Amino acid sequence: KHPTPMLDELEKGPWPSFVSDIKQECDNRAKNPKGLDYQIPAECPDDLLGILELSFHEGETHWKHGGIVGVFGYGGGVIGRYCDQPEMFPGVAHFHTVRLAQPAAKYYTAEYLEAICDVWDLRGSGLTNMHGSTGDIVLLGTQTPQLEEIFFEMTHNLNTDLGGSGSNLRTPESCLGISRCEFACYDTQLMCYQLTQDYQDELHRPAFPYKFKFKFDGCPNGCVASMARSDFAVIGTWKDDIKIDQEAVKAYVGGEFKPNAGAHAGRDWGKFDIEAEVVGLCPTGCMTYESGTLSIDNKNCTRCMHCINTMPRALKIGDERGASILVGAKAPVLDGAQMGSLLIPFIAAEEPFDEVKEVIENIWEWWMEEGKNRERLGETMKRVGFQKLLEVTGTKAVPQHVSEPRHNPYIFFKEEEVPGGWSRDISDYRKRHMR
Amino acid sequence: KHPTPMLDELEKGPWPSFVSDIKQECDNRAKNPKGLDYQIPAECPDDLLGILELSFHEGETHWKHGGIVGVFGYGGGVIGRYCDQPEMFPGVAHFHTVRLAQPAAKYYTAEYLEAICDVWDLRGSGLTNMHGSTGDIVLLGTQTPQLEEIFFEMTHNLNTDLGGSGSNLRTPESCLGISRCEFACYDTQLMCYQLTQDYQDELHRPAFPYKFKFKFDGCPNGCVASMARSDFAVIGTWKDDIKIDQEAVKAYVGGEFKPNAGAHAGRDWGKFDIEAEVVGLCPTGCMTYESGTLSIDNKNCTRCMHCINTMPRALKIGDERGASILVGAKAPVLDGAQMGSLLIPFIAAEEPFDEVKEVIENIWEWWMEEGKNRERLGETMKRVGFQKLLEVTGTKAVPQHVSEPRHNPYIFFKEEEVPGGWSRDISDYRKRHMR
Amino acid sequence: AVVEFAGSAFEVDEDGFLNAFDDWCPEWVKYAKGSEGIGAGSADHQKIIDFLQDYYKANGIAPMVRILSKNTGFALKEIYELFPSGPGKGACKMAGLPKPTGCV
Amino acid sequence: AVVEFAGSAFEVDEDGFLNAFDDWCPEWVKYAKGSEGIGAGSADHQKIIDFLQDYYKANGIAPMVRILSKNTGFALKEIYELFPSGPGKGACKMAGLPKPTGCV
Amino acid sequence: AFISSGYNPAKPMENRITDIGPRKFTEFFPPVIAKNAGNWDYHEILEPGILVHVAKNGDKVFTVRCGAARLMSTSHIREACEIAKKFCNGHLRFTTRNNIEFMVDNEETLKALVADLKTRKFAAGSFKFPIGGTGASISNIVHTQGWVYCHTPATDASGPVKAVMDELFEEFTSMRLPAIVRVSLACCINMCGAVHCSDIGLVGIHRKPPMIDHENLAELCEIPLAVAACPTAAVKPITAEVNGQKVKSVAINNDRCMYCGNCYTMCPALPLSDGTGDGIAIMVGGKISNRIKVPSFSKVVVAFVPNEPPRWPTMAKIVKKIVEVYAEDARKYERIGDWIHRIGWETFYEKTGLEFSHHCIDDFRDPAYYTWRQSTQFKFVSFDS
Amino acid sequence: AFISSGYNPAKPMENRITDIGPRKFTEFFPPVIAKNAGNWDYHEILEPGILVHVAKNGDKVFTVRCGAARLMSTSHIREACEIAKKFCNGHLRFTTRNNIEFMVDNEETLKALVADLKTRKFAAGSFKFPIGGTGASISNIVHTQGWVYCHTPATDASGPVKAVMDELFEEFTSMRLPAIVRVSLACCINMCGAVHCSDIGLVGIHRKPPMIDHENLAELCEIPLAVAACPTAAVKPITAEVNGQKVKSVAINNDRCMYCGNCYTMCPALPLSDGTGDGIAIMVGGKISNRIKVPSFSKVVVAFVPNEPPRWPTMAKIVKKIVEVYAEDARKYERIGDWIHRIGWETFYEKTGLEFSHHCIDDFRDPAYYTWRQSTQFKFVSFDS
Ligand code: SRM
Ligand code: SRM
Ligand code: SF4
Ligand code: SF4
Ligand code: SF4
Ligand code: SF4
Ligand code: SF4
Ligand code: SF4
Ligand code: SF4
Ligand code: SF4
Ligand SMILES: O=S([O-])[O-]
Ligand SMILES: O=S([O-])[O-]
Repeated sequence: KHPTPMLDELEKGPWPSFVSDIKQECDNRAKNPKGLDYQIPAECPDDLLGILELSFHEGETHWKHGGIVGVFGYGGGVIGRYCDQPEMFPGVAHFHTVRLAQPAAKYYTAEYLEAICDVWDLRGSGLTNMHGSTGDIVLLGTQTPQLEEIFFEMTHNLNTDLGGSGSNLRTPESCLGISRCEFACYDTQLMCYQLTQDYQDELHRPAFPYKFKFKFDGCPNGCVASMARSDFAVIGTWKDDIKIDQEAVKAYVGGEFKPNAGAHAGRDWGKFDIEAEVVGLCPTGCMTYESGTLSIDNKNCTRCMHCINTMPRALKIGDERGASILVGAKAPVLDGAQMGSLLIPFIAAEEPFDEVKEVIENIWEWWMEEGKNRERLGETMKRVGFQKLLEVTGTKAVPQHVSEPRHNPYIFFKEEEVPGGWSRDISDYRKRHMR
Repeated sequence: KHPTPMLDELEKGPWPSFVSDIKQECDNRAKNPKGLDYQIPAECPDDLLGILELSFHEGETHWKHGGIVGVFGYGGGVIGRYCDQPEMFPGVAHFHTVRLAQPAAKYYTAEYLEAICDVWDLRGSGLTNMHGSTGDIVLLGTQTPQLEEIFFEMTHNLNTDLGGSGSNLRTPESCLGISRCEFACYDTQLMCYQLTQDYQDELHRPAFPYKFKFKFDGCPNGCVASMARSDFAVIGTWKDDIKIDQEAVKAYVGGEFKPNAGAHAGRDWGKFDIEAEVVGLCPTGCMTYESGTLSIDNKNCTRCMHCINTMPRALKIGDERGASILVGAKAPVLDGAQMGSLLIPFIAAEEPFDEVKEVIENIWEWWMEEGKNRERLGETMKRVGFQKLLEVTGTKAVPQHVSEPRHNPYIFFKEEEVPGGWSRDISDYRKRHMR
Repeated sequence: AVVEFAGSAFEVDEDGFLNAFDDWCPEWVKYAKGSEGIGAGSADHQKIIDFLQDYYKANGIAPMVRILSKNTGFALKEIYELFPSGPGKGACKMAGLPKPTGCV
Repeated sequence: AVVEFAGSAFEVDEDGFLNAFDDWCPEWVKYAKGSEGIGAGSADHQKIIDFLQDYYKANGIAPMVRILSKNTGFALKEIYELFPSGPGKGACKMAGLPKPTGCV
Repeated sequence: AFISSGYNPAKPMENRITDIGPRKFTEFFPPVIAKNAGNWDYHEILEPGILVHVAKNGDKVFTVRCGAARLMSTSHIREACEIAKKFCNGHLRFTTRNNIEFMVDNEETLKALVADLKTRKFAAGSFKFPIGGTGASISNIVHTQGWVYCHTPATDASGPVKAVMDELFEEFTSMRLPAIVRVSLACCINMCGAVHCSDIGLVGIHRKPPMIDHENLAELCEIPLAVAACPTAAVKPITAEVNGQKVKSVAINNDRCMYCGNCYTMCPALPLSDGTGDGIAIMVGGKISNRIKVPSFSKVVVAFVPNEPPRWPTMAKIVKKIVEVYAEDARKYERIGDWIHRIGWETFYEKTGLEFSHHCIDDFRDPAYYTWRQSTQFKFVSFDS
Repeated sequence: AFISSGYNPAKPMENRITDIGPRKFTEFFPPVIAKNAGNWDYHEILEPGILVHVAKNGDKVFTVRCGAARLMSTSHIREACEIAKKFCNGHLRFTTRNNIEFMVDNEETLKALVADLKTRKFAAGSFKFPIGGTGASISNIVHTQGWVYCHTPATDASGPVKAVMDELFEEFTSMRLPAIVRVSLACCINMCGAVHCSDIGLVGIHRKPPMIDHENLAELCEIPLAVAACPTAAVKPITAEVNGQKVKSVAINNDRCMYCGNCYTMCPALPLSDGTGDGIAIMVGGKISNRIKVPSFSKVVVAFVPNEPPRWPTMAKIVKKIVEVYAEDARKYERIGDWIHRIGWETFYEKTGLEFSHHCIDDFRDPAYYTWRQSTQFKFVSFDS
């Protein structure tokens, strides 16, 4: 409750206002057109505005620390939360979030989303997040008793499971991949879906030293940002040559086809200049444009995607496709932010994905036993060493594994690699080298 | 003379052989043309080769650990060393090295060097290093009782001091500077000399947590490698415009003047392409060549020296000269190698160099008290922080102080900068936020 | 709130965890049984409870799931068959340990 | 080698430092005296030696120069006046501490 | 009444279905997508917020991208569903930046859909489905919970996002930038989401050490977890007193504390939020794509700006200034990070007029050294005057 | 046999001169240099090893740069002097890379000096004063004591250096590289000199943990220093019992030891040198100048090659191979590091034929992460086959 001068300011402006939206739901629940027997207070969203408005005045959150709730059989999936002013805002005394498993790349039908809304209107606040940063559909705010009821309905009537939370595998997500992109090197959605199903047990029951995330990108552009927001990133690529259609190249040069598919049409950058916008920007300088012909020295191409991104009608990805595996990405806490480090330069990416799955399971076998409490894979890599990760995955060290070799000489060697081993008697040495 | 099969192999080849030279000295002392009464075994050099030969065979050094010798009044300058097979090689049983202070940029006169040789031939091995890596004239091999004698001759007769060794200021060194270079932005040799004389007490007597070195470069090209091999590096530069002689520029474009003063002459690189070899290589792309006219957007020039290095006859350093101070360089141990980090972008560098001395003394005052035992300045910087260094030198933080800003959010603030300070009552917090 | 059961009193939070480990008593386990989907307490149940209690007293923290399974010899599957809510919300709660914290 | 002085025997190395700190005794100081440019031992010399010995016994290392000066109240200049060879080669040697190490 | 789903609290394990995961994406595909998946030839951006993909067989699918507040009601969701049923045969999707996309198979329906979307606004005025976010623009802001749901925030999320998108709205509905500019916000240093890899990142930070509730700490906290949670080893175990009695607690060395709040995440007895102390740190220069230059982390350029609900003007203004200067000075295809790497940091600050403070210089462990400048290469700027 | 200087060991402090420092350089200046110092107009490289500087007034000074073994006898020094008295009025100097430069003021004297220098050789055959080291060439090698004088080396200095300069001799007497190539060597990881900032660096390394002389250690060593000397905390204090005697000592966890030898530097009772274990690590890509690109550290590309006295064939061949491939494939003005940065590491390895091993992947503390590859950008090479 209930007057909200500060929040009202956020109803001004062009961008869709979350306040105006929350107020619409408050009005809908107060009117109750469908005569629903709300299983939590109809005024739930109203109290959420009110406590939010108070936070705006005090500049301080009003949610108590933590909360541990859930459904039988799972060790995660619900983020419990209790407001710190129960008497002032009874509508949000309990305000739990339920994370629901979403379809890969978030394709939906109205019938399905409406079905979900029907369950949530009856048993929840009527508020959601579409979607949480990891990918889950987020049902924002309900009471403890409704958790099992919501779960029962989702599984029995909507054939939908909960997502993940805690020290386990989290909900995997992918870019839209081959569903609507000509750059996709593999079926990201399919890999995402199959693996999510294959590792349900790891996702619902915390068995890991800490959280673990999967993300699948169809190419280096990183539309789901797997390299920055997942412990195990699978990013598609090709091994053969980029495909060049000279007729299409001439159409770009002539102005018929617009660079970057028209992504820079809101400004006059002048006529397309293939030399300055493509050949001259290639990071490896492996492209050539002569006598009106465009060529690529594929051997020296790092497949960064720039030329393809800029002339998508003329330059296509190769036909010998697969993916790269990069691991260890994580936010700063504790030892510093990390992005995925290249582990497997090229691996098969076709269903049933046995190749990728073997790498995943080998990493888990090691990490589940060696990782310290609350230690992300990336931090275990830092502590134990990249070389250890290569061993455990049976991966041969290659130059591609470094952005630069080490510049410190503190090199460890295996005893068996050193003639004579490490057992030495000081007395013998001292017969050559007196004290 | 010992048999030296393996060392003999090193008398072969075109490069001046240290073996052939040492052998010549053995012969000289054997004949003793001058009739000296050698204060150490005439066969000293003969034994060094003998023991060096043994080391070649066995693959291991034959010097005992350490040694602590010196002259009264000083806490360093002499590196003690004892062979570990004194019965086999009596002539290097004691094999101490005396570090002798050298003139800036190592300019000498025959009379001077010959005088030094007269003393050494008598009281040492006849063997030297010209020069140690820090800079010192290195007198390689003598016995303990000779030290005081040497030191007395050096001071009373040759008006020359010992160099430094240990947990103190070491011998400073400079590039040849204005003596023989048109790129020199300040008198490096003078600063080197003046500061060596000023700080003598700090050089001869260990007062520091560890070793400390000064190196002075006339410009960024780094001929004494100050930014790599000194804790406090002074590197020259200018703050006004690069001086451009258009006609000389034309002499380059035409072929009359050779690029880089002829440094690449031994190979056919094509004719000079001012665009390809200068304008297009400028790190900041601030150069332009239009209509046979070279120009430089100096505001965006980082003074890397490339254009000047390439067209020395047409492009000159500015007239408003000074230097940059970079600090912290050191080799790996313990915590990893460091190159000097920019501290003072631009500072005056005219005799008697007070501004620079001010910075030196402020750093020492801090480091001397805060540095841990055997902790180099660079490591103190990593442990305590760059911001502390700024504070103690009265230096305002500027963007120039970083190559990039931080990407972690673990930001420290000073209590006084935070309204309300850090003293809080949890009792009052609980008033707003129920447990 | 304060749970009143079998003549005993147990201060708890909104999620039913004991506010003080020292207030634990055998009746606490008998109270929380149904809420944790447990109808009958077996020796295997006590074995887990006993380990959590010893580990907590000795180390000051709840044991990692890996350690819990390795010592008791119960795999995670068995652990859930015993405590439907899991080692945290279920076993730890029943053992009197404090509520689990962190990102879930 | 082994030094024989005032009926005592001190094992030493090529630089004149005692092989074993426990073999130190007052005769050692009287022996080392001249080698280290000291004609007569003063109350100040002994105060330095005393400090060095207590510090070594307590910390297992020789004190940094800044600690030696700050504690005894003797500036580096005074410390050299007392021990011409310096705190290391002179004072530590006379105090029976082991030979300094590292680069130089 | 109690309206049961069928669940039995007396026999919870009865009838329980588990491990079924999400529904398969294929069940929700538009027919044009299902039929042509994997056979796409090329695409074209027709206008801001409107794309077209053409299959090898000539089939086309048009996509209209609409901005969305992420935090939304079932009523809003239902409206999106009403639109999808009217023009898209009941299909829609959401993007990885939380925008909504409607897809149709022909140009006549596309025109109708677009005209429809434009008419939908909230009573108070804001567009319900603004079209845009394609090409070189600013497409929504990845954000977090803020004061709407989390206990560890240092700032809000939804509020600042609305404030910033309002001022950058013209950039969402047009494609005039040198390259895409990704803006992200996180309410605390846990940095959920995308802050650490965005062109412009906003992170809530604290400036005061946590308060220690000694009377309940030992009861509510796993001490060792709190100790090991500190990146700067500022927490240690100590004996404290409660009512004249001895108890186990912790001690915080304020000089080693940089107020990250990780100890509070692990221990409810160490709260630290503070109305006047909390604020936002502004970062720039990050990216995750591998186009031309490799991915990069965003760097802190403004250590602290105060929280100023409901529109955070100080913060909003700085974000706007950075975008304006960048859009004006950067070259085509240059991401903010690329641009700065070209002009240099001292020039970045000179052009934006932003105040550089010592707080931006890294001081965290050994890697900090690498962030300093080991070169004589620098440009003279007002900073040096 | 004893010949005094006048020093009185009975009155050591009498007549002691201290703190006079070095003689001033100006004392030693050839006339033309003293007169025109600071007034130089330009310079020109006339041939390999021969330069001329022209003052603004027109005066000229010609310089002839000659190679030297650094380790030399007074007879050699003498010989340099003689030459200077004959052609340079008794003046001469030494470079930062330990070459000898001779200077004259006219071309006629210049030609006479050069002709003479070319005739000086040792009885064995090597040139005493080879001319060169200027321009884009391989000048002298910066190096250390090795087995000639140090107690902590893992390899020799003078021997290797000779062996390498013989093989690269043609590169010293000509100017045919894309840019200068600095070669430096250090006999142990303390890295005295320049190995960590050279185009090609050679570093002596150990492969075996040190031996512990438990019996005498406490006696010989300050235990806390040995413990603190370890970068990997492999050393710990212990109470040992040797021959039934209780003594303080240290224990080394061979699993944490990477044979740096720092503990030995601090404690004579932890010797680690080994004939078959010791060898050389090869590094490339460093530079100190700020020309175009910023300075950089050399990187380990070959973790281990064996010591093979007296000419270290294996190591020498690798050095020559690197120089050969670089000279052929690098563009004008490209230092080895610049070239590698352009072609990439996998290509460097493909082109040189060098074996890449996991030993080259950094694993030392937090900063090691930054050396791994955080990008999808890579080229397919023989390695991935
Ligand atoms: C809901 C969500 C933010 C959002 O509004 O989108 C979120 C919310 C929280 N995250 Fe997260 N994280 C969310 C995406 C992320 C991401 C991004 C991603 O997954 O794509 C990251 C960065 C990637 C990574 O894993 O590092 C992320 C890194 C963190 C961290 C830092 C972990 C680290 O190793 O550095 C924490 C703190 C921790 O784990 O101790 C954390 C902690 C938290 C907690 C659980 C805080 C707590 O102690 O309870 C937050 C709960 C807020 C609430 O009240 O609901 N969250 N978090 C996202 C998950 C919802 C989903 O089911 O779809
Ligand atoms: C003689 C010389 C090598 C040479 O052949 O040229 C040398 C010789 C030694 N150096 Fe040095 N260093 C020499 C230049 C350097 C340089 C380069 C420079 O100064 O330009 C460096 C790198 C820059 C720096 O200061 O880091 C250097 C960094 C070291 C280190 C590593 C220090 C660090 O912080 O990482 C050590 C080991 C230590 O201090 O613990 C060391 C240790 C040593 C010792 C004292 C080893 C020891 O424990 O006794 C060596 C004595 C060998 C001997 O028997 O004479 N030396 N040392 C050079 C000095 C002579 C002269 O007075 O002019
Ligand atoms: S990651 Fe590549 S395949 Fe996936 S939607 Fe983005 S540009 Fe297409
Ligand atoms: S994909 Fe990137 S590396 Fe390969 S040719 Fe195109 S622009 Fe150059
Ligand atoms: S550092 Fe600069 S001024 Fe000194 S000799 Fe080298 S070029 Fe000349
Ligand atoms: S010195 Fe370097 S930064 Fe300045 S103009 Fe010449 S090439 Fe460009
Ligand atoms: S960023 Fe910090 S405060 Fe915001 S949702 Fe993630 S954990 Fe909570
Ligand atoms: S706030 Fe962060 S820095 Fe301060 S004590 Fe807690 S965990 Fe350590
Ligand atoms: S590099 Fe190591 S082995 Fe060689 S001189 Fe310096 S300290 Fe002695
Ligand atoms: S050799 Fe180096 S890594 Fe091994 S114990 Fe000694 S100091 Fe530590
Ligand atoms: O929920 S966060 O931990 O990914
Ligand atoms: O000799 S070293 O300490 O420079």
